[PDB]
Amino acid sequence: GEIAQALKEIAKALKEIAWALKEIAQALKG
Amino acid sequence: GEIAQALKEIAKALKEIAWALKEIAQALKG
Amino acid sequence: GEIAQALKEIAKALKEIAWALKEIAQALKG
Amino acid sequence: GEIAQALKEIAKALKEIAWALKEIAQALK
Amino acid sequence: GEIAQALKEIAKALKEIAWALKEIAQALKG
Amino acid sequence: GEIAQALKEIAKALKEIAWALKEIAQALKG
Amino acid sequence: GEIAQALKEIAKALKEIAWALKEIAQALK
Repeated sequence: GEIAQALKEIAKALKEIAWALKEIAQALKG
Repeated sequence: GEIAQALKEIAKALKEIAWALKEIAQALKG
Repeated sequence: GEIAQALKEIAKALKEIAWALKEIAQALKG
Repeated sequence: GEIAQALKEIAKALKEIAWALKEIAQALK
Repeated sequence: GEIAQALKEIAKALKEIAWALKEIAQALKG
Repeated sequence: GEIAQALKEIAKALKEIAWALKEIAQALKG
Repeated sequence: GEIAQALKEIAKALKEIAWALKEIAQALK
């Protein structure tokens, strides 16, 4: 359903946030 | 649906957060 | 609808968080 | 509605998070 | 209602995130 | 209900985010 | 339910965010 799909898009965007934070982790380690 | 669309706007805003975090990682690199 | 409108407030708030993160990025450059 | 007003409480806490992030930026100068 | 109460729990958890971010700011100050 | 319970899981996850942020603050203090 | 399962996916992504932040803490150590 459309509400379920939109929520899934929210979860995907949150994963993108996790990845960007890992990029920050690596930047600090560099 | 309006609830679905609103949720999709939340997903989009979360993507902007992930981008902002990339700018932070970039500021750290250089 | 009030539920949709409240969700849009949440998206707006998340955008403000994105802009604040960019302020963090800017401060790290400087 | 109780559900809408709870969502508004969520929006308000998110604004508090944005302000805290601004405080971090300020700390960094 | 149980759904509204759960949303209130989310709001409270987010407040805790704000406080932890304030802690980070304090740490950066000195 | 399953929706209320899932929202509570989200609240719990947000609390883990707050704690991780406190870890970041601790690391910054040495 | 599909709505509940999607919200559970949101919870798991948030946990991934908590873990990424832990890695940032470790990096700062």
